[PDB]
Amino acid sequence: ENVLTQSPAIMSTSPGEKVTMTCRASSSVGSSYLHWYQQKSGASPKLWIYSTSNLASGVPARFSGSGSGTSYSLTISSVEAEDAATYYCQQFSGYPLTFGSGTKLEMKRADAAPTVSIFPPSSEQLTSGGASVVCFLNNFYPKDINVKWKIDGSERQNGVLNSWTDQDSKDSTYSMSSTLTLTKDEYERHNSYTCEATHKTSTSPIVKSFNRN
Amino acid sequence: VEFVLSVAGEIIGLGNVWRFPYLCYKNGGGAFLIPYVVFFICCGIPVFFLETALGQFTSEGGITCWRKVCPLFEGIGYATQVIEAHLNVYYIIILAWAIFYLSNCFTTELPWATCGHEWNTENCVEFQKLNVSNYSHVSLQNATSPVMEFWEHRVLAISDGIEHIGNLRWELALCLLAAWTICYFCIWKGTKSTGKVVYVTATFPYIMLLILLIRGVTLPGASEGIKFYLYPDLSRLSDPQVWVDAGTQIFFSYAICLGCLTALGSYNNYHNNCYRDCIMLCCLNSGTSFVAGFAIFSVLGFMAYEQGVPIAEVAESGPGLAFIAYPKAVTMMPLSPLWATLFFMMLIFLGLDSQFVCVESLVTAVVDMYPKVFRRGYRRELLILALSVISYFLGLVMLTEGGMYIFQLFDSYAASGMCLLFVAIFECICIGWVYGSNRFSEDIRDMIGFPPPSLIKWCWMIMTPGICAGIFIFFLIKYKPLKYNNIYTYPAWGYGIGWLMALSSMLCIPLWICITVWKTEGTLPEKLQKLTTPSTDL
Amino acid sequence: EVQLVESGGGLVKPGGSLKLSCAASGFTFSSYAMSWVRQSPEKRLEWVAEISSGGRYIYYSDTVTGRFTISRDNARNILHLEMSSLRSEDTAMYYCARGEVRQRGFDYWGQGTTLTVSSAKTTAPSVYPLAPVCGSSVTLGCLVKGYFPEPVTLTWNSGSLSSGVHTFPAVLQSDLYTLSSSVTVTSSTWPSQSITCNVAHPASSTKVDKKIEPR
Ligand SMILES: COc1ccc(C(OCCN2CCC[C@H](C(=O)O)C2)(c2ccc(OC)cc2)c2ccc(OC)cc2)cc1
Ligand SMILES: [Cl-]
Repeated sequence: ENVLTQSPAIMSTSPGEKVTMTCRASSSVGSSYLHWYQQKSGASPKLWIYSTSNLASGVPARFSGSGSGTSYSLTISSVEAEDAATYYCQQFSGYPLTFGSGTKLEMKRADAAPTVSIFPPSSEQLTSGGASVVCFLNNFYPKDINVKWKIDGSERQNGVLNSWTDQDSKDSTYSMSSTLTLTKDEYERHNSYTCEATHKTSTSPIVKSFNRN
Repeated sequence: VEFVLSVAGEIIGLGNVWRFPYLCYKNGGGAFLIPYVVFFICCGIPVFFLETALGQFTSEGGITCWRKVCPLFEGIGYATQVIEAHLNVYYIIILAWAIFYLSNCFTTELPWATCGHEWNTENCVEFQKLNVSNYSHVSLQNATSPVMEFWEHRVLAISDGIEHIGNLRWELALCLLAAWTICYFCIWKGTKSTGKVVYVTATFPYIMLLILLIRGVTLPGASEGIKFYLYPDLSRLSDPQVWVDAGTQIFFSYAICLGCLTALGSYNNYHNNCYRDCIMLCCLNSGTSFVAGFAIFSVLGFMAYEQGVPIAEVAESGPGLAFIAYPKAVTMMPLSPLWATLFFMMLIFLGLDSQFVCVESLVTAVVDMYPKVFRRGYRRELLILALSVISYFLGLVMLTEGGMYIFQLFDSYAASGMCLLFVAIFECICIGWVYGSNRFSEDIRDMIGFPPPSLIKWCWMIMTPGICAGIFIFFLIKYKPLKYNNIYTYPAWGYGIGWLMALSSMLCIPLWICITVWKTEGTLPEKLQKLTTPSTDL
Repeated sequence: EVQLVESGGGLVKPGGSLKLSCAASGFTFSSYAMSWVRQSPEKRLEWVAEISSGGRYIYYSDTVTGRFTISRDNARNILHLEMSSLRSEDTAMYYCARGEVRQRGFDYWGQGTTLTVSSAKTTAPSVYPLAPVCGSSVTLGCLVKGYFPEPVTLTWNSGSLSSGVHTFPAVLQSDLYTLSSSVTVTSSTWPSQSITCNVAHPASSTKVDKKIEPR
């Protein structure tokens, strides 16, 4: 069990910037046995660098591995939008085979304010006897955004859903979804429904309210 | 570097500095290289890789490896045992001659550099006292260089026939006794290797070969020698002797089919790289053979320049060319006795290492095959002493006045020719067809990481056995007699005994097949099924 | 050129058994060794097994040894991996890697069969339409609440709309999943064009389309 670890687990790279990952090995590994992979978000991993110096077929020459012994590194010259993925390191020296922890290559850009849209539940939603109001946060950066639900005259903590979208390949932004799960008896006992989130563009959080009317 | 020093301590050997230029001068000068490189590509790499990979895979001795790989073809190991026995008989006499040269070297004037002694005949001439001298009619009256006379008429006292075995040379007998007792000393006290003794006695042969080559190209008229060494004759390619001797020089210099290579593989761990080590070892061995060929052929080109006789017949062309050209080279060095004794001590070291590993592989295989008798009563060293005494007594038949012909016969017919060709053929048939080359390639993939590149695989199937069987058949149908000094026309009983022992080195494979079939019989298809199937997990 | 298509996989009971099959084409399957690599739901990659090019040199990892067996068939160019006593810890999405030269690595991978082990039961998805508020870029939503297991393929207007769509990964609570999706449309497009949402759940064969009006 040659326990391989990679630091940092999460990273963010601007386009055209130097970047160097690492893959620390527990025991000694051969210089020609350590490989590097690349798995896109929602696809099978492909071989990227084999024997820590070479490149697979179709890999651009700007990728270049380095290091020997136990400390191994992957160096990219100028990243672009086409290689935002996660990279793993493998070894065939010792059995059983182990993989790296995986470094997620993220992209940063000028911050975009979220487009908050509240969706009240449909008329068929109360047939089952529950309450499900949902707010969609779309086209926002970065992922560290907190959301709370406002009901009656206070905030709500119980029954809050969360779903983070991965990096978009079109505009490099996230998308946050939150759903409040309640009952239809609790729906008629309340009239104030507001969702808000504190983004980094404005210190005051963006608000969007609705009424059951 | 420990890897560089240990590998360089195995590339050099007597098969590169003594046997290759002998075979390259006897069987035509430049025409020897064309079947040299062909066997180097098609039979050195594949069979070397095969034996090393099998030895590391099975990880034991050289004859029980063939027991657990293919019990039908277990006779391949015993043929290698007989080849090892013949080699250990005749690989130690070269060290006896080098000891005798070392004994006579400690003198302010070299014995092989003057034209007056008890052995120098009337047709001798100095070839150094004058520039133009008085030759070209003395050469017509068979003028001879002093070293050429010294080697024959004093080192071994050659007689005019193999049926004219004269009195035994007692000085050479004591030289052989010294060689065998220092080999036995190496067996007992000297197995503990490494330290400060490996950094000196491994880089020494390359330094001496480099300075000898540097002198040899500086010798005047060596351009003719190099041109004779390189430019080939197709009429000298039309005979089977050149092909046979080139292929078995490849097999001899690489220890292929000798039997110690399976023991070499078992020394490594299960995950050592066979392919890179095999490629670089074989390439460096061919390179140092080529360098020694340059040195000796430049020296004898200078000899033919300073004489009036041409290059083709200026030295003996029997297995004493390294004992004629090289002592001629060291005469022209400043402070000649120092370079001569350093050369002969080099020859002792690089012959003793190979003799050590040969006798050690033979004894460890014979005590692995007999485990319950030689590992319980403290008699392994007694067996080594008995084997040394027996091989010293059988080896003494060559040390007589006429035993040089016997040595030439056993050199050309024991670890050479049809023995090595037959063992290589049957080895490659076994791996490529009986064990299955796909299974062996999978084993090599599990061992080193990657399979053979399928060129070596196709060499195992059709290329190496095809070319070796072609050379075998071509030598068999177009038989050419063997001549010692290129004209001797051996007696028929000498050819008979040479072919008898060449058969007895290689008839052990079908004999073992026959007794394995007879011993365990379950009719023919069950017999072949139970003999083709390997044993245990290898 | 080379397709390492895989079959098998799905929801299995804890302690049961499953038989994954990997089919290879476009190359000599008997000349290249094979391996199975799994990916945890936490996106952690680990190696499971490896069979040689012949079928007698078999290696396992320390987490799956004893319960996992790997087979081979060079005739029909197919690969197998049979497991027994499946627990809740070896749920993953298994890949069919191909690595023969150890200095080359797993050069050609598969697609990945999602494997789920749980004590829950299969539940049909309940697609819930969403009505917008009553701006300029009017948006529409279509959430799916109460399905099992991963995954569910969702598009808009039966795959005819693929620009401006954002889907969300599933989230686990009370042994049920929840998925949502939102699209961006112009003022002239909606509600002039009837936009519908389609769902595709293979574990229940559910195919229902919902279109909603601004109520
Ligand atoms: C420097 O003294 C040595 C030179 C070579 C060897 C090896 O064989 C010896 C067998 N044979 C005998 C006839 C003359 C051959 C020649 O003189 O060459 C050599 C060897 C054998 C077994 C081993 O394990 C126990 C290890 C080494 C050898 C053979 C091939 C080779 O690949 C290039 C490297 C070493 C060992 C010592
Ligand atoms: Cl050689």
